[PDB]
Amino acid sequence: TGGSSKNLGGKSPGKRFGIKKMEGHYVHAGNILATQRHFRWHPGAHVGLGKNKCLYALEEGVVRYTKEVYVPNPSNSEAVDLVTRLPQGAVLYKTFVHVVPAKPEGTFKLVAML
RNA sequence: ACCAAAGCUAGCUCAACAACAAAUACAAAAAUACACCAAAAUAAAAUAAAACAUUCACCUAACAUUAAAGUAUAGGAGAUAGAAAUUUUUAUCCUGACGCUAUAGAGAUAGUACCGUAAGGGAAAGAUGAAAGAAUAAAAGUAAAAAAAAGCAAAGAUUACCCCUUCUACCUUUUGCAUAAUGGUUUAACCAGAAAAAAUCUAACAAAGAGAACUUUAGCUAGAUACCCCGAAACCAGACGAGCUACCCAUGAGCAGUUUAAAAGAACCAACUCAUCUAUGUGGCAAAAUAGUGAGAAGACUUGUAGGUAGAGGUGAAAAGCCUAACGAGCCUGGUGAUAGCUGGUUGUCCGAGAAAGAAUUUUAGUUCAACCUUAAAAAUACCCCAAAAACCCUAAAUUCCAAUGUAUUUUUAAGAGAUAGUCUAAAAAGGUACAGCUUUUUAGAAACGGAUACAACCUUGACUAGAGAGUAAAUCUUAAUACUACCAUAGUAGGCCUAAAAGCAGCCAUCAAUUGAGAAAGCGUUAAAGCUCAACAAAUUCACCAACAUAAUCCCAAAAACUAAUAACAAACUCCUAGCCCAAUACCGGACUAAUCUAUUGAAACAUAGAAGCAAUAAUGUUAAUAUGAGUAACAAGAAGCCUUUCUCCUCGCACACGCUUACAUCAGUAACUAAUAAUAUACUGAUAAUUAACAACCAAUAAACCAAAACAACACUAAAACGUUUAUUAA
RNA sequence: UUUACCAAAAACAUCACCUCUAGCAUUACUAGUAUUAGAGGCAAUGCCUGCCCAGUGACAAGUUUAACGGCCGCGGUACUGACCGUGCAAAGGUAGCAUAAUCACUUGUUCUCCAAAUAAGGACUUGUAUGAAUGGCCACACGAGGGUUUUACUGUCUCUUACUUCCAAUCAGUGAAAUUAACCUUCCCGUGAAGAGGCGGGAAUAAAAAAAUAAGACGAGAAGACCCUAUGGAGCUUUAAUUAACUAUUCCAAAAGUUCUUAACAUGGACUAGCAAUUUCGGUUGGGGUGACCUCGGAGUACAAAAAACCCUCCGAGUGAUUUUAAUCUAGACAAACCAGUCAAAAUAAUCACUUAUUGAUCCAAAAUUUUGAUCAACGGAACAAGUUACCCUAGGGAUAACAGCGCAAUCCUGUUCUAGAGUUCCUAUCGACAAUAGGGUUUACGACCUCGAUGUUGGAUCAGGACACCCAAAUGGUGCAGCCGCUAUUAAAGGUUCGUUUGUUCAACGAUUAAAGUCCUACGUGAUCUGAGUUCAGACCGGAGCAAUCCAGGUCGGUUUCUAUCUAUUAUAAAUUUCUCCCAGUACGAAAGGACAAGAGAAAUGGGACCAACCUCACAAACGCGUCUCAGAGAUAAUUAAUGAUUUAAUCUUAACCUAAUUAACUCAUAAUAAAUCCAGCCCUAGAACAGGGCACA
Ligand SMILES: [Mg+2]
Ligand SMILES: [Mg+2]
Ligand SMILES: [Mg+2]
Ligand SMILES: [Mg+2]
Ligand SMILES: [Mg+2]
Ligand SMILES: [Mg+2]
Ligand SMILES: [Mg+2]
Ligand SMILES: [Mg+2]
Ligand SMILES: [Mg+2]
Ligand SMILES: [Mg+2]
Ligand SMILES: [Mg+2]
Ligand SMILES: [Mg+2]
Ligand SMILES: [Mg+2]
Ligand SMILES: [Mg+2]
Ligand SMILES: [Mg+2]
Ligand SMILES: [Mg+2]
Ligand SMILES: [Mg+2]
Ligand SMILES: [Mg+2]
Ligand SMILES: [Mg+2]
Ligand SMILES: [Mg+2]
Ligand SMILES: [Mg+2]
Ligand SMILES: [Mg+2]
Ligand SMILES: [Mg+2]
Ligand SMILES: [Mg+2]
Ligand SMILES: [Mg+2]
Ligand SMILES: [Mg+2]
Ligand SMILES: [Mg+2]
Ligand SMILES: [Mg+2]
Ligand SMILES: [Mg+2]
Ligand SMILES: [Mg+2]
Ligand SMILES: [Mg+2]
Ligand SMILES: [Mg+2]
Ligand SMILES: [Mg+2]
Ligand SMILES: [Mg+2]
Ligand SMILES: [Mg+2]
Ligand SMILES: [Mg+2]
Ligand SMILES: [Mg+2]
Ligand SMILES: [Mg+2]
Ligand SMILES: [Mg+2]
Ligand SMILES: [Mg+2]
Ligand SMILES: [Mg+2]
Ligand SMILES: [Mg+2]
Ligand SMILES: [Mg+2]
Ligand SMILES: [Mg+2]
Ligand SMILES: [Mg+2]
Ligand SMILES: [Mg+2]
Ligand SMILES: [Mg+2]
Ligand SMILES: [Mg+2]
Ligand SMILES: [Mg+2]
Ligand SMILES: [Mg+2]
Ligand SMILES: [Mg+2]
Ligand SMILES: [Mg+2]
Ligand SMILES: [Mg+2]
Ligand SMILES: [Mg+2]
Ligand SMILES: [Mg+2]
Ligand SMILES: [Mg+2]
Ligand SMILES: [Mg+2]
Ligand SMILES: [Mg+2]
Ligand SMILES: [Mg+2]
Ligand SMILES: [Mg+2]
Ligand SMILES: [Mg+2]
Ligand SMILES: [Mg+2]
Ligand SMILES: [Mg+2]
Ligand SMILES: [Mg+2]
Ligand SMILES: [Mg+2]
Ligand SMILES: [Mg+2]
Ligand SMILES: [Mg+2]
Ligand SMILES: [Mg+2]
Ligand SMILES: [Mg+2]
Ligand SMILES: [Mg+2]
Ligand SMILES: [Mg+2]
Ligand SMILES: [Mg+2]
Ligand SMILES: [Mg+2]
Ligand SMILES: [Mg+2]
Ligand SMILES: [Mg+2]
Ligand SMILES: [Mg+2]
Ligand SMILES: [Mg+2]
Ligand SMILES: [Mg+2]
Ligand SMILES: [Mg+2]
Ligand SMILES: [Mg+2]
Ligand SMILES: [Mg+2]
Ligand SMILES: [Mg+2]
Ligand SMILES: [Mg+2]
Ligand SMILES: [Mg+2]
Ligand SMILES: [Mg+2]
Ligand SMILES: [Mg+2]
Ligand SMILES: [Mg+2]
Ligand SMILES: [Mg+2]
Ligand SMILES: [Mg+2]
Ligand SMILES: [Mg+2]
Ligand SMILES: [Mg+2]
Ligand SMILES: [Mg+2]
Ligand SMILES: [Mg+2]
Ligand SMILES: [Mg+2]
Ligand SMILES: [Mg+2]
Ligand SMILES: [Mg+2]
Ligand SMILES: [Mg+2]
Ligand SMILES: [Mg+2]
Ligand SMILES: [Mg+2]
Ligand SMILES: [Mg+2]
Ligand SMILES: [Mg+2]
Ligand SMILES: [Mg+2]
Ligand SMILES: [Mg+2]
Ligand SMILES: [Mg+2]
Ligand SMILES: [Mg+2]
Ligand SMILES: [Mg+2]
Ligand SMILES: [Mg+2]
Ligand SMILES: [Mg+2]
Ligand SMILES: [Mg+2]
Ligand SMILES: [Mg+2]
Ligand SMILES: [Mg+2]
Ligand SMILES: [Mg+2]
Ligand SMILES: [Mg+2]
Ligand SMILES: [Mg+2]
Ligand SMILES: [Mg+2]
Ligand SMILES: [Mg+2]
Ligand SMILES: [Mg+2]
Ligand SMILES: [Mg+2]
Ligand SMILES: [Mg+2]
Ligand SMILES: [Mg+2]
Ligand SMILES: [Mg+2]
Repeated sequence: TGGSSKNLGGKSPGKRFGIKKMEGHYVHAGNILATQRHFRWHPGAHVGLGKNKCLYALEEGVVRYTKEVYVPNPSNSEAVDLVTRLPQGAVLYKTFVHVVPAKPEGTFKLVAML
């Protein structure tokens, strides 16, 4: 009996998208925080956005997650319109990641007393 | 008590040093007549490359030894292969043995018996003593000594052998084996893990270490720790084979009768040749037969002796036939311990810890990485883990991540393997038939010697060794199902409407109104009527209603049971108790001891410290020897009587030669045991002695020349055109 | 003439007929010379041999089929199509013959042949897959070829029998073989790696010999010839991929001479062929083949961190479109077996197309100053290799098929529950759509769980064990049952359940009968009892498919069936069944036409048990059938009919009493067999394999 199943190429590995660090994790500058294919979490304070929508930590610190108000860039039109048609009482919210800096910025050392 | 058992020698390993005489290549072993001689062309493949085409060390040569160096180079630049320049080396003498004892060591008492036509293969065995010029009772198997209901053959035990009670042979192989999967009759003797790069361990000397060349940021140098056995079909080179069979070339030989003018690939039918059909036979009488029955039988006929063609070939009236009792390609010896991701085997004891499949792959019967894990080391946190936190429409069980806290685990570093062919149970889903002892993933569990009788996965429990102590755990199998009863029945009016009729009761409309009470009717009934009951009083009594489901093939499947009181009792490897040497296991990996040899010193009767190894067989359809079982079974043979070679009774491959065998033949003697498949006695066993006598048969000249004229009862012919010598001359001991 | 040893044939050869290739001398052919000699085809004779040079050949562009090989559509029209249109071809299958030793349908149609024929012969005949030297068609004569009829003959058979001889069993000699874990070696039903002498629950059971029979020990023999798998082999064939030697060819050099030639040898490099070499023939797969797929990404499966399978369900990619040319160097990271993949601060000075996928490692090649090279798509990639094997071989596997078992029950098979409907009226006498719920385990499948160091597989023969979902016989309910037949339903397994023609056949048709000529299971019972016609190896044709080798669950002809029994098992008690007659009574029953049971007498037949006076077989005094004899009481109940009679004062056979009654098969048992303990040497026997048993006083 002809057993042809017409479907092809279901097979891909998973991309291991997801959250790499968790709230209250210590982080060094450069660590990737989470990696996603669509924006699930947006970059907050001290979190840089990679061209593939990676989130990495800019400072040395503690990673925090947050629900905050979303005010799209006036250059990006779709989001501008989505913001436009809302009923007059409602604001948009999203989830952000943050780094909270640990090390102080610097120190004043006494080099020489002349 | 038989059968058996034991010796220590014959000789071997490895290494230093350095009886002529005759006869013979005629068909070897034969004194002697005319010739010829003599010759040479790369090694290939098996195998590595996980296939296979280029390529694959060693295999011929010498060159040795310490180095340069596994370096320069050469390679489907893969596998692997691999120099030189230049360097080093003191003499002989000084022989032996941590080499084997008769399944070893030579194959050897022998290249012999024997097996092959031939090249070639190739065994087995000996044991007393000074003297034979003296005559231990320990393997299996059996005997002494048949066997008495029952059941992996034992164990717990008992006064007692049984009788009771408790237990699925062992290996290998698998997901899982009592399996009705493989292996083995039993005994003995043989019969299977080898390497030192990196590492660890123990020592030397140390900024150096090594008895030369090298390596060095604690290193070097030395020791010690390591990696099997048996199997193809094949492929390549060189020999040997045509005494079988295939086909040829020589030289011979058969074919009677009967029929026909006939030797005409004609008839009939013997000898002779084939092999049709059936039955016997099947470890046979026979590695292809016998009995009957059949085909051909002067021809493409059968058959004897002697040549020839040889495997990359020959031969073939093609059957891929035949070429020496296996031919899709002979046999033998080499290559050759060919190569097997594939079976099958792999030998002492006792302890520690212990594994289930993520990737790639001519890969899915295999490897190599990760993860888990084992053995050492260094460290610091590891599991558990409350808020807090992880997405956008709907979205359960739950994950991820972390302090406290309960515990001791986890990570790194250095070495290593196996494993990577899983099963079921619960849960979430797919596919299929909302089927599988079905298949495919994800999360858990399990693989008791206790329960579910029996039992791999379910349930109770985790583990040692003794006790003729205790407490408990899971669990023994129960549960049910019934009835319907009075008495009575007139009215408009067969209401309209339809319709053959239509009268409650074919369908539409209406649902009215007498009686105290009876529907313009819920059933059947009739063509329509007619007729039966239900609803309505009257008389009474009232208690219910939610009903159930045939069978399989050897022979039903503990026996039984309503009851003396139960939060019983009885029940494990669990847990107490009394003592300890103090807690399971396949692959793989760590440790501690020791059996038997030999060598160093001890030891003296069995030895104890070391060093060494041919270092330990219950399993390979293992090898050899010997024993059983089947089994005293299958099967084998001699015509009668006498006075002992004389008569009888029956059936018919007989005497010579050729080839081939070699004393098997003849006489006398002996036969306990060897040969005869048994006896008697002897042509076939043993000893001694003899024997076949040449006129038959073998051996036995050349060169010239004449000669066209078949055998066939041979007159003469036929087509297919036929084997064979006389005579003359020249010389011939 | 052939497969010495499974096939003597239709296979091969062969007279004859045709194609090719050759013009010549010392070893073949050949001491030959084209009427000859070599390669072949096809098979006498007779009548024939159609059309086709486009492919591949082969020859010396052209030529060739008695070379390899081919020889059609589509529709329109007088049920058909002589005609018609248009298309493609190198030509369009003709003369014959025909259901065939010719794919299937298919047991074609019909006649003859028989009581009956899937056989045989004759016809028709599109054979859509005949067909003319890979020969087509008739015909003598011949086949140990295949098929069919008749005569005749008979032990083939109805349906067996007697007697001899070899074996045979007892005595005496001699004395093997495969095989064997150990066995102190039962039966049943369960269980279990799915078929138990060993497990569980029950049964049964002094001990050993000899003789028999073959159900079991997945019996004994051969490390399965089937199947699949090894990066195992080999033989065969070509368009597989790489290509020598050789034999021939053609050419250029060389060599000799000429001013362009080659006599025979003969070397270097080519070419073109023949013969010929070396090596392979990927993988997944609910066995393999055929089919399909092999890398890369989005969804689902996989619901909320990651991961996550299938020959799972669905969509995509092997690049475009631009402009703005999207740079160096280095912290920290994700991911990850490895290889590859990803983000990215500081320091110096690409976008849109769901956007995610648009891609290939080393080595080796070309390039310039630096870099580009693949349906390597089997996508972690061998620098370059296909077909076959039924002539096959080895290593393995029950890791995986075919047989059988087991699981499951889609399909199949028996019931019930529900009434629409049929049945004129009437659901359920006889049935019954759409549907519900239980069962059975034989079918075709599906799984791959035991077996590949063998569990030998279809149909018969013989002998049967069992189920009951009764085909007969036996009791009964209902009827759209007057009676006779019937049609349905309930209870009953002791006994039965035929002989033929055609097929290998179970099935099926058909002839003739029977009381009936059941449906099943038992390894589709039964091959250490038998038979192999069939499937299923080697030979061979004929369609077809391939260029071939070979091949098609397509036909046809032919073709080895081995075991001496160790163990378990087993090796004779009886106590009938069925017809058909004759009667009754031509009566009961119906308007008549047709027409019964029950009771009672007879005959047979079959099955048990025996026996020879006759007959028949008989050369023994016996054995034997074709001949003769003899065959049973009582008790029980199943389904169903009735009486008294309560719960419930009527009723009511009652899963209420008490007695009851009527009625099958089994199954019991009356009755029958056997049944005196020990002398046994001999010798007789109607008794016997041995041992046992009966006789041996007359007479
Ligand atoms: Mg996906
Ligand atoms: Mg995946
Ligand atoms: Mg190789
Ligand atoms: Mg190998
Ligand atoms: Mg190979
Ligand atoms: Mg070599
Ligand atoms: Mg020796
Ligand atoms: Mg000899
Ligand atoms: Mg003994
Ligand atoms: Mg016992
Ligand atoms: Mg078991
Ligand atoms: Mg074994
Ligand atoms: Mg298995
Ligand atoms: Mg079994
Ligand atoms: Mg077996
Ligand atoms: Mg096996
Ligand atoms: Mg055996
Ligand atoms: Mg070392
Ligand atoms: Mg050190
Ligand atoms: Mg080779
Ligand atoms: Mg090879
Ligand atoms: Mg010869
Ligand atoms: Mg000869
Ligand atoms: Mg004659
Ligand atoms: Mg003749
Ligand atoms: Mg005869
Ligand atoms: Mg004859
Ligand atoms: Mg004849
Ligand atoms: Mg011949
Ligand atoms: Mg042939
Ligand atoms: Mg053949
Ligand atoms: Mg031979
Ligand atoms: Mg080997
Ligand atoms: Mg590959
Ligand atoms: Mg493999
Ligand atoms: Mg923590
Ligand atoms: Mg498997
Ligand atoms: Mg594997
Ligand atoms: Mg079950
Ligand atoms: Mg698990
Ligand atoms: Mg138990
Ligand atoms: Mg304990
Ligand atoms: Mg009225
Ligand atoms: Mg009223
Ligand atoms: Mg206890
Ligand atoms: Mg342990
Ligand atoms: Mg040893
Ligand atoms: Mg031993
Ligand atoms: Mg054997
Ligand atoms: Mg052994
Ligand atoms: Mg014996
Ligand atoms: Mg016997
Ligand atoms: Mg005998
Ligand atoms: Mg005799
Ligand atoms: Mg002689
Ligand atoms: Mg003798
Ligand atoms: Mg012959
Ligand atoms: Mg033969
Ligand atoms: Mg024959
Ligand atoms: Mg012929
Ligand atoms: Mg000619
Ligand atoms: Mg002809
Ligand atoms: Mg023609
Ligand atoms: Mg025609
Ligand atoms: Mg046909
Ligand atoms: Mg044709
Ligand atoms: Mg032709
Ligand atoms: Mg033809
Ligand atoms: Mg003739
Ligand atoms: Mg003939
Ligand atoms: Mg004939
Ligand atoms: Mg005897
Ligand atoms: Mg017994
Ligand atoms: Mg079972
Ligand atoms: Mg059983
Ligand atoms: Mg006997
Ligand atoms: Mg038997
Ligand atoms: Mg057994
Ligand atoms: Mg059997
Ligand atoms: Mg095998
Ligand atoms: Mg193969
Ligand atoms: Mg191969
Ligand atoms: Mg080669
Ligand atoms: Mg393939
Ligand atoms: Mg495959
Ligand atoms: Mg398949
Ligand atoms: Mg399957
Ligand atoms: Mg395919
Ligand atoms: Mg920057
Ligand atoms: Mg390239
Ligand atoms: Mg591949
Ligand atoms: Mg791949
Ligand atoms: Mg990949
Ligand atoms: Mg054939
Ligand atoms: Mg084999
Ligand atoms: Mg299996
Ligand atoms: Mg079977
Ligand atoms: Mg099956
Ligand atoms: Mg079975
Ligand atoms: Mg069922
Ligand atoms: Mg099924
Ligand atoms: Mg499976
Ligand atoms: Mg098998
Ligand atoms: Mg066996
Ligand atoms: Mg029967
Ligand atoms: Mg019944
Ligand atoms: Mg019966
Ligand atoms: Mg059968
Ligand atoms: Mg059979
Ligand atoms: Mg049998
Ligand atoms: Mg053909
Ligand atoms: Mg025949
Ligand atoms: Mg046949
Ligand atoms: Mg037989
Ligand atoms: Mg016996
Ligand atoms: Mg027998
Ligand atoms: Mg009788
Ligand atoms: Mg009453
Ligand atoms: Mg009454
Ligand atoms: Mg009795
Ligand atoms: Mg007596």
